[PDB]
Amino acid sequence: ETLNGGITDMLTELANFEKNVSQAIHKYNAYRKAASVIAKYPHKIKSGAEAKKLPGVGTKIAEKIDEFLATGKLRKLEKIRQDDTSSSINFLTRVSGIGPSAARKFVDEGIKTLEDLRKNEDKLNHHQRIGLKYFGDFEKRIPREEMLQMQDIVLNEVKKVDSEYIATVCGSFRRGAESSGDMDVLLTHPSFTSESTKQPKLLHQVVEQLQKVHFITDTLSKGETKFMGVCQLPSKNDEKEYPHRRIDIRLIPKDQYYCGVLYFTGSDIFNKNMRAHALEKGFTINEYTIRPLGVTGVAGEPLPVDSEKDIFDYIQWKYREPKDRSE
DNA sequence: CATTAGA
DNA sequence: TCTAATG
Ligand SMILES: [Cr+3]
Ligand code: NA
Ligand code: NA
Repeated sequence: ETLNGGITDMLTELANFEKNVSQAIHKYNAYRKAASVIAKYPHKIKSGAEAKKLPGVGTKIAEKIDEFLATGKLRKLEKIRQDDTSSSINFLTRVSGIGPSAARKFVDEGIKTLEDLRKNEDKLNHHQRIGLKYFGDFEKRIPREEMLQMQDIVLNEVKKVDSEYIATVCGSFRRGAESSGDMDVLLTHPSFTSESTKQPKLLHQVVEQLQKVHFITDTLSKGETKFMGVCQLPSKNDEKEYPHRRIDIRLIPKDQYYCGVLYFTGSDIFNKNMRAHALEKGFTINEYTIRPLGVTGVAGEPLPVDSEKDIFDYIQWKYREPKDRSE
């Protein structure tokens, strides 16, 4: 956690670098299980060999470890960090829309900077177009103070279109969290469950509403179940406008909201921990349901959910307020 | 790990 | 169809 830290992080940087700048998934994979195992190691790694004894620790990695332990740096590391080319892919990548692949190509053609991106907007696709447009606002945190405002709006139109809509803004925001990155609104409706052959419009109607009133301003990607866009809080009485924000609304078969909700609420650990728990307690939990476990090793059969509760109950746990789902 | 764009 | 990018 801190005794193995430097090693891990160097490794992760290492790992990372392969995966993007280079097209080396394998090495990249190498760096991770290693960085994975060495992390759990109960003692201060003190030399490569020591490290080496470890499963996943090759001769190569070890060699790096020594040089890092011996000298507070790493060459390949300093050299990467420096390397303008790699620097660029690492950068371009920030654009929502851009990924490693396209990052390398942009470079290959010469677009290293944001500006280049500008002059060559032609070369970018609508997603990345919006990516480039709101570059700044995309990086910004979302003050819960605003979360309340957006959340507020979203609920109204939802209900305003059809009262049957249920809707939750999941994420850190649900978890209290002073700020959040993007807004996750979960959604469902009775008339839409497991079997009941969809009702696309379901999603569509709202998307239309929120836009209608100018909440949603940009569409990054709308599907029959997953809408992904840009929104922005009304700019009051001029002098202060709102930063354009990332937003995702997802349609759900009401017969699996809860789990889904539970799930997206997090945290990463609470889930996991909660998940591991249901196991002993003879169950299984995942993004959409909770099934009773069978001794034959495994088994099916989806239990019935009415609220975050039922689930809690099932595994016979103590209801954890979102606020406290932190771990 | 599943859902969308695009080509 | 597959291949990228988001989550
Ligand atoms: Cr989010
Ligand atoms: Na080994
Ligand atoms: Na990106």
